[PDB]
Amino acid sequence: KVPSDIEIAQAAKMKPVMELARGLGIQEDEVELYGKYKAKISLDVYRRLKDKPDGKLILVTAITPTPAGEGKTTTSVGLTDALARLGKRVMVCLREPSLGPSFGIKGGAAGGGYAQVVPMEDINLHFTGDIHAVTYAHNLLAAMVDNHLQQGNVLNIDPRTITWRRVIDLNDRALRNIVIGLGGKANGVPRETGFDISVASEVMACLCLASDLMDLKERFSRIVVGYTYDGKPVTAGDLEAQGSMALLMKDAIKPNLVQTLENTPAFIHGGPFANIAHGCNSIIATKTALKLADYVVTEAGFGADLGAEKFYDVKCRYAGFKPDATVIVATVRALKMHGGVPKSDLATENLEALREGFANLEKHIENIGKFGVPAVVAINAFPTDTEAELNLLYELCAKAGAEVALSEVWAKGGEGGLELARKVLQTLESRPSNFHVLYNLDLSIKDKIAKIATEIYGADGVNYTAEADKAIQRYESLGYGNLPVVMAKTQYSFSDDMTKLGRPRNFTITVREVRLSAGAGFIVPITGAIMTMPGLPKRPAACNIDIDADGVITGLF
Amino acid sequence: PSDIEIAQAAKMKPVMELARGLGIQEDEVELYGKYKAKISLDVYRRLKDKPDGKLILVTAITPTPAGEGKTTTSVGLTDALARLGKRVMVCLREPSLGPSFGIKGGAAGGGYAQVVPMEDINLHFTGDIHAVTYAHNLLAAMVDNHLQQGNVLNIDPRTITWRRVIDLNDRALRNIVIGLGGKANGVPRETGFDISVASEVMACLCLASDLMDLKERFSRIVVGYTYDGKPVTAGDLEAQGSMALLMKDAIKPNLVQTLENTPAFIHGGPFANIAHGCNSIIATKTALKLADYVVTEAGFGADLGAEKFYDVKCRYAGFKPDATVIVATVRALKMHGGVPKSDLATENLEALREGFANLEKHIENIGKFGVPAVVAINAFPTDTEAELNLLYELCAKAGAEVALSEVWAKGGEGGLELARKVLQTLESRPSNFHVLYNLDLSIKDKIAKIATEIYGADGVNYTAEADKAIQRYESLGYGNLPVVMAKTQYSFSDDMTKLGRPRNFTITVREVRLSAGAGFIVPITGAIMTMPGLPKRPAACNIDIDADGVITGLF
Repeated sequence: KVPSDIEIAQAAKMKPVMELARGLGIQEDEVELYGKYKAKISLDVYRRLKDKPDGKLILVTAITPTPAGEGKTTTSVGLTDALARLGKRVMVCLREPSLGPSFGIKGGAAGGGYAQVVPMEDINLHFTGDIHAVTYAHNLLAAMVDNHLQQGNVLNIDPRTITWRRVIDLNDRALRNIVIGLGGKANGVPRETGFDISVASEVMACLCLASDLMDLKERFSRIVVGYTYDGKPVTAGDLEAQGSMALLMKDAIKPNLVQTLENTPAFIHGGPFANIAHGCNSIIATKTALKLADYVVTEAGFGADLGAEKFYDVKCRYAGFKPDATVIVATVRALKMHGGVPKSDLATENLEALREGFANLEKHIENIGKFGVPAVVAINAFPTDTEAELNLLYELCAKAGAEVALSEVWAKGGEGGLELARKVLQTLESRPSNFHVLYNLDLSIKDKIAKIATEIYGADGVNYTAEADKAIQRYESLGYGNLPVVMAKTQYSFSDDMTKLGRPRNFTITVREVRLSAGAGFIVPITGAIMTMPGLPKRPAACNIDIDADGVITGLF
Repeated sequence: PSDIEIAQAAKMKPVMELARGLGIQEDEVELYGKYKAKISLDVYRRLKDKPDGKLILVTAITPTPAGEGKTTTSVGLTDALARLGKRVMVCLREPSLGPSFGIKGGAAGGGYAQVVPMEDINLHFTGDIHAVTYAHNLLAAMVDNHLQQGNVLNIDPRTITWRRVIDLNDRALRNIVIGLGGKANGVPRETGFDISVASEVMACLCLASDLMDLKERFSRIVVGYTYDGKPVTAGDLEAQGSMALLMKDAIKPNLVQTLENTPAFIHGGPFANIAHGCNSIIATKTALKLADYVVTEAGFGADLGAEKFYDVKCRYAGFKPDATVIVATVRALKMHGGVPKSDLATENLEALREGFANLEKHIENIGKFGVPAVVAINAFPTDTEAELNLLYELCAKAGAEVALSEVWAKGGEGGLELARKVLQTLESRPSNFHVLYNLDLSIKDKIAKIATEIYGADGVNYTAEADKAIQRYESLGYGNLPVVMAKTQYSFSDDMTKLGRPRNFTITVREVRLSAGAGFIVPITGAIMTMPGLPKRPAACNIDIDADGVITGLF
């Protein structure tokens, strides 16, 4: 039956977004069209609706990711569509993908099968230009740092201490480690630096956490770019770059209105990393959506150990949100992997490995409970699952105190989400959340790291390299010790060992390096090497991509 | 009032209205807000055989520190023709984002002769330069990946000519070493960045007839050589499909308007030394179907811009220009006379007489292409009636039509006199347009012929490396292409100190490069700056935007 994803998206019948906007009560003068199927919405909408009550907030997350796949964004869109079919006034908020993966391995739908947000091609490529804005704001700041050095280095920056790198939204490993400023005294100051992928930009994290354009500007001014020869921090504010950065971002600060295949309205805005940042879409989008709709579905990157924790402990903390429910997406195949089944043997029924791997899901369920939010499990249907596997999984979920629903939104769209949506609505009606963040900001950096590691990951404790120790001590000294902590860890395990699937016990986390994102406003302890600039593969999708005289595009998906 | 203030007070029409009034259908228009739109290439496809309207090129005398107000005149001439009831469009280039944060940030034109919205034009506009940046940098990333993945094509990394780009003025990126850190992180090599508007991809955009032609052009880009000296192309790396996809939208021209609501296209914006300096063929050829009269321009003085416009752009498109306006000021011709910038407030008839020899050569030059010239003296409230008159006369004695243009001060009415000579020149002076040279000449013959016929040089000299470079390009089958001289713009000669109409001199070619995708050879007479730097006190430092959205420091 089910066609390909880009085939689905082509056949979609989209409504002009201006109709969707007026439907939400957005005014014609608050809408800036980019063609008829995308628009940017003014932050005036939030402002004039500021005192209206917020709708219900539903976070979508998942179990620990595996080679088998779990179907998270599909579930988000699918849930949204199901709620809409049930007559609810609902929006979904999602992240904008990086352009780079399209030319490497991907791209793919924002969702999958009959649960997508569209127009798909635009979303994956330039979209409404937000990532270009991020790239240029970021690179303007770098240009200004370098120029400052060139013009006599009045601030007395030690160039060898500059932490502000450059960015580009392509997978280019050759830009990871470079030396710039060569050619003699007319051409700058020789120095060691490199590029990260644009979506890894602190500027991106800033956008996603800012309340408005003036807040974004303030955050920009606090960005630490390096140190003086005496060891004092130097900021973007010190270089007077924040006004120009803000200006470059004056349209990017607006969320982008688009829609599902079933024409349910959707915002796509921002898209940070989920290891060195918090892996959520913008506060601006979510807060606007909550005034416009009675129900808002959003998601966070990686498993619930990373994305959900940071959704709660960073985004919600800054925004004042109080999530009402949380859906945890899981699959039979993924859980079997967590119970030791290799990828090649996942179709074979194995109730014992499913029982064992469920320990992964159980721990995520427990963890969501620690923030005082009620949890509902969404089981992404797959053709090879047996009834016996599914029934065991349902019984294990009920034993764990969680509602569970089979989701077939991939194949059946919103119709496939009705059971999940109803379980969510029953949860919202009978188990009000009692949301609270996991940790108080006035704890020490180590105390905060240990709360997260021991309570969420199940680690025994946390070890530190000498370099991590010195970094922590300096940041505490410079006055950055009361910030949130953003753990950069493998997503593939509760531990910092990617080979420890399931629910590992008797392990310790090792923090090797600690970095500062002073603009986004958090500390970033790092457990293993983090790939801030992925590379292209032997055979990049770019080689197979074409477009013909009729504008038909092959090789993209 | 300031240019931005004028710009703020413009009563802009919704661009859709302008589009339907041009006979563009709704489904052929892609809005970016109310006041910008992209126009589909199906407007040209379906009007393929509707007749072309008249083509007017606006060029200028040799640039100087005095400024000559070429764009201002192009826009003003367009508003004039609109006032005289004609169906007219102006086509212009898109400016780089970089200058906004360095020195500049200017109007598209000046005073009461602008295209708007000025602010969006100067920044991200409709994103075409980001598409350029990414198409270019993808190819580079693909080159580098190819090396890392076993170097199947056997590229010598040290010969790679394909640099990267970014649209900011950043001198620290001119010369860099990439690919550091080990086995896992690429292959160490020397390279650098250029400003995005300098990219060959930008030159390709502006010379492509349609997206499939743009693709084919991409495939022919030369990115480096094998260890055996064999050229390696973007076609060899299977990049052209991805590059074309990235440019899917940027291939469409952008409909905006003048202050008086005359329709304008802005599309493309290449360099005028290492490239031809015109807006896209796509915009001009579309406008030509939508309007009876199309006004457009080319970068730098008539010796670079106009020549390249005739010998590159019209050649590839098969346009036959009907008239060319040479813009000139009194302040400028004075400097060609020898008057230092500081004394231009004085009158000086003898120096304006001596400086005229610049304008006189340009006029002669236009006539070698079979195009009827028309002079516009751009009127500056410093100019004395005796000065203007001396100029009026001199044009008339040199044999050319000329008008005074007060479009900066008065808008479209400022340009009615000019626009009457233009129309009078079109009604009753039919051009006999022809390119300056045949593509079948050697490379040296074609350069010689530009150098002697257009710059008035005694001849041309070559360095050994330029000789070597030429011999090889000819050996590799590239000797039948148009030449695009990369030279200083501030003299017909290659020495920038020589203003006026210098005699008894030679052009030295120091280096020669290749743009196989854009379709041309680029002889170079001295260092060309392809990545400008920020100044001691950048505009960025004083730019700000407040809670109400009011922007300061930008213009």
